[PDB]
Amino acid sequence: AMVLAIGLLVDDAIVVVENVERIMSEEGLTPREATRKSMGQIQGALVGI
Amino acid sequence: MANFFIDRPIFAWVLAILLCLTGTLAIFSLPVEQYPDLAPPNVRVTANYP
Amino acid sequence: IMESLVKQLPNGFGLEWTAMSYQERLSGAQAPALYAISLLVVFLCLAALYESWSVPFSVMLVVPLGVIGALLATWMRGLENDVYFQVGLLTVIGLSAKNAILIVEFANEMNQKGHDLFEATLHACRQRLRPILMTSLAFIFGVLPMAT
Amino acid sequence: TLLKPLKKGEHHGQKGFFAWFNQMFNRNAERYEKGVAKILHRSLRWIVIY
Repeated sequence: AMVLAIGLLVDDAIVVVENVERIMSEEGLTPREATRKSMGQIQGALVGI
Repeated sequence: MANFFIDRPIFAWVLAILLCLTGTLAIFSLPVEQYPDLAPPNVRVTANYP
Repeated sequence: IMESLVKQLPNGFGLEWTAMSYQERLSGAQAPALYAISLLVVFLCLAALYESWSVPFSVMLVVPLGVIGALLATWMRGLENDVYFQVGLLTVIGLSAKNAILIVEFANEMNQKGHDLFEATLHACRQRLRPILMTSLAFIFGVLPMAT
Repeated sequence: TLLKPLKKGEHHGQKGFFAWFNQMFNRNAERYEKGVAKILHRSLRWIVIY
């Protein structure tokens, strides 16, 4: 279960990090502002998943 | 929390359905008896001296 | 078959499975129930999340898309449906549900804002392709050593 | 905190492997977007496939 859940747990981290990366690569925001925007975007999606 | 569920009837219905399902599953597995373990335990020590 | 054989015996002799056989006879029939109850719970959770009785049907239709692949992989390698397989199936169902959830939630939000349905779903797919492929490849290579 | 500000000067990686990977991913994403657009044409095909 530990091994089987490795991908499941990295899913949320990948989602957040990728969202921040695309936000800062497209909108050009500062890293803190980009992180805030991404958390606002996907706060509920992680909870649902 | 009341205003939250007024705009979200589906959430409340889901919660009610979940409660009903859990209760229905519980009913078919709950033991049935007249009384719970009300009777105080008794321990009998028996020795014989012929 | 052994029960049939002992039935073929003269009267007065009966069988009682013991130890591993006893426990195996006790269990093994709880699978379909589990699957059904788990799927119902997932549908209800989706209905709560999306506030609809329709969007979950969109999500719940991708469970077979993972089930077929898991079954095909199991049969192709000649494995057997067992406890480990069942848990695998549940994990596959969950991951398929998550993959569906990303796209459907993004598209639902986009069309709720007012975007065209086709435009909303296309934009959601374009944005979420990289997370989906990234997470799925990470998971596949994660369980790859187990398979080999 | 960890994430440095966007490497605008670097922009495209232009690596032996990473630039080609990005180009491949972009063109495959375009192909995927075209393929999704085919649901408008005939959804019955993939319903039967399902």
